[PDB]
Amino acid sequence: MPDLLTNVAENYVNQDLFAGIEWRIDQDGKPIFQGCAGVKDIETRTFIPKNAIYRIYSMTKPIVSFLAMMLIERGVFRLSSPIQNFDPRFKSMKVIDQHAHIEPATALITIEHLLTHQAGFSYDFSLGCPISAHYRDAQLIEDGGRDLTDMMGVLAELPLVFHPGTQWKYSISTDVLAHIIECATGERVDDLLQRLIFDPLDMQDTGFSLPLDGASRLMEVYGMRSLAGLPALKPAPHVLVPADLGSSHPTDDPDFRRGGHGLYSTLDDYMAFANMLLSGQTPEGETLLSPAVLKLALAPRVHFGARGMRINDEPFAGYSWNLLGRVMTDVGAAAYATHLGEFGWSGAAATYFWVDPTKNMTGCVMTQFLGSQHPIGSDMQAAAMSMLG
Amino acid sequence: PDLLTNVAENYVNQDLFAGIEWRIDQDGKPIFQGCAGVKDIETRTFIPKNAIYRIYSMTKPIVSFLAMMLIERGVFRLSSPIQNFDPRFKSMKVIDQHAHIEPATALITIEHLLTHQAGFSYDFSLGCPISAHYRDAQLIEDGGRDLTDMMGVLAELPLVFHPGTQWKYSISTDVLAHIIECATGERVDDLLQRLIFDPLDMQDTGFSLPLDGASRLMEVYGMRSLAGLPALKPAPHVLVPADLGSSHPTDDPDFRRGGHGLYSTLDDYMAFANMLLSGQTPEGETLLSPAVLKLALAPRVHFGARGMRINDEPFAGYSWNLLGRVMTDVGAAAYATHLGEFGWSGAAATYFWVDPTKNMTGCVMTQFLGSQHPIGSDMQAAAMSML
Ligand SMILES: C[C@H](C(=O)O)c1cccc(C(=O)c2ccccc2)c1
Ligand SMILES: C[C@H](C(=O)O)c1cccc(C(=O)c2ccccc2)c1
Repeated sequence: MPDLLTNVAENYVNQDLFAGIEWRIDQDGKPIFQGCAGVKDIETRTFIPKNAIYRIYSMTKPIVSFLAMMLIERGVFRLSSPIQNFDPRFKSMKVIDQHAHIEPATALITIEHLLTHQAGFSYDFSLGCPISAHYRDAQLIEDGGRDLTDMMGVLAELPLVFHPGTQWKYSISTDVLAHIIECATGERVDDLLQRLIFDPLDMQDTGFSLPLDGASRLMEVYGMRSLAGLPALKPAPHVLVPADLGSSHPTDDPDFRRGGHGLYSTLDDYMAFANMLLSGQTPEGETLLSPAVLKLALAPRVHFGARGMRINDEPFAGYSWNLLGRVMTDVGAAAYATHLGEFGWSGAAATYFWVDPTKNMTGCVMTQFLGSQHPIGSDMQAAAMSMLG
Repeated sequence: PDLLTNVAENYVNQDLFAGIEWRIDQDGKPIFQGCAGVKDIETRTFIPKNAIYRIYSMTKPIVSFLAMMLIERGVFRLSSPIQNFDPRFKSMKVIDQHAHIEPATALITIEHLLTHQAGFSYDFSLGCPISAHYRDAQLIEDGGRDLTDMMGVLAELPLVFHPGTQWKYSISTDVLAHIIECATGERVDDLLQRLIFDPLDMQDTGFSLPLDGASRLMEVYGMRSLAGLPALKPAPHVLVPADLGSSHPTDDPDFRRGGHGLYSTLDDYMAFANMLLSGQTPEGETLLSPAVLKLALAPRVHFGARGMRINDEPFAGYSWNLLGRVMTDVGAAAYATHLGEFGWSGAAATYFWVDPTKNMTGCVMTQFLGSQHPIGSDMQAAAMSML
């Protein structure tokens, strides 16, 4: 019953493992626990500003996935839609394996494959993956200044690493999804996110560029995990040194937009999104997604074998995959406190959130550390679970 | 006793075959030979001198041998993708018995064609997922269509498995004949004439009848029909003349195929069979080197418990080499043979064998489509027993 959340965060700051941390836990749509620890940057020790801004990386994916579900509801496409219907550059895909064998794909990539990371795409930083070296040579993630549409043209020429539908591998497929959304609608994904999600939820600080007053609110990002170079064979030491993002994550590029990363947000903005996922509605009662399609989106859809869900061989114990991210399907296999049906996702800079329908609960932890050797997100979830009976 | 004569005469006396010729050679010279019956039961004309037979799939070892000669001469190789010579065979699809279609994951090669592992089917393959589409396209029925044009129609149809992954007796020897034409810029009938028939003095073998051939052509009997669907049970074995429609013209100067269509004689086919003991003409001219003949005869496709089957009929103890069947287990065989015996047969019940352990060749010529009696194997067994 003590405040384990503050204890976790203060200990991380006091041990020089994270510069600054913010968190909020809501229940029934209202804050029940919240706090902050540390500073905006350790170089000057400026205090965490009001409505501090974070690079949320793959916490972009549940947002872009939710947009796709809205467009499915509105009839733009369906889960079974072949993506080549919208961009013929994804016609005639090939599949490569670890033995240098290449053959034509025997199934078409669908919207559902993109949402479930079963399309056969890879990721630039996937260690040991048969094709990731070719992704890195193409600078798919590193070259943030390249237009989404043009990056997709380069990706489309590369082989998949399995036949669509047959395996699971966490991937660039959410970026493909953002692009296919643009093809299917004739609109830009950032404009669609603004009009259909951010504005109805009053997420005024969320987007692919900083707000006008955003520079002074941007949290510094730390860590040794590097985008420029080969995936490491052992984790870099966990040290608070400012991270060099190269040109991968611009702050003021009006055309920068992605599906798998790239949003800036705030704790308050992301909690508005997370709370919405408990119902599909805005706080006033506008429906962003009907209950039936929200249930379709949250139902466990990819189930895993004995070794479970893994990303670069890191486990997500007891989790299955739904159309928006992870979902807890076996508390008896879980590695940290949770409840059946808890869902959410996380980002490369150690941001983390969850939604727990059994407790009408949402939680989010914001920090900026790339390559963390400490699972701060899960530690904060566990603390909150222990505090909510 | 003359077991060969007893088998043949019994077949004639029981009204099962109209006329039968046979010859067995050892060391290039006849040791057994005979005939029984007539050219046609309607007029009871005797089997003529140098009687002519439609040899159907005994065309395949000849066209396969030609392909081996062209391999030896560097025209192509076993691993050559056929799409290099005819791009209509680029981007093949594969269909299955559950209506699923997907792109082929391997290219069809020359070796696939020679081994019936390319994924092609045959018009009369009962139960085969794609054979209905072959029949709708009249691939075998339409004998007047030029080989090149028939191949264009075939190339648009899906395979029934991915190239290299299974065995199914098929139209692939016709594809091989066509790819030979593409690779050489010559016609397959002209190549066969120059490279095989003329050196072996096979003056009566070809895709059309000789000028004096009409009176020598044996009548063909049987109820197995090319027209309709493959039958669910065999038609009665009765001596009624067969209607070939337009599938097997006698005087079309452009008719040529890889899997069927040759006319030949007993003497001509024995010249070919005897050559396969050495790769040489009787005079000693080399048609195929010993090394490539060995490559062609070595067992290349091995079969599971069900063994080699064509429309579910077994070839017990046989494996497949680049020219046809080859005996690989005498203890599995269903009739007398020796290890390494090889050869093939045709739809009108013609049959031949080469037995290297005995320096022996044999051929039985008759004309019956849809036979319910294995006359070829009965005659091989009789000949083996007379040694
Ligand atoms: C999967 C990972 C995440 O969001 O978890 C992700 C997605 C997209 C981009 C990036 C990066 O920019 C990056 C930065 C430093 C090192 C490696 C990658 C990381
Ligand atoms: C497979 C079979 C054979 O040579 O064994 C074959 C190959 C080619 C053509 C034909 C036919 O014309 C035919 C004639 C009557 C009935 C069915 C097919 C038969």
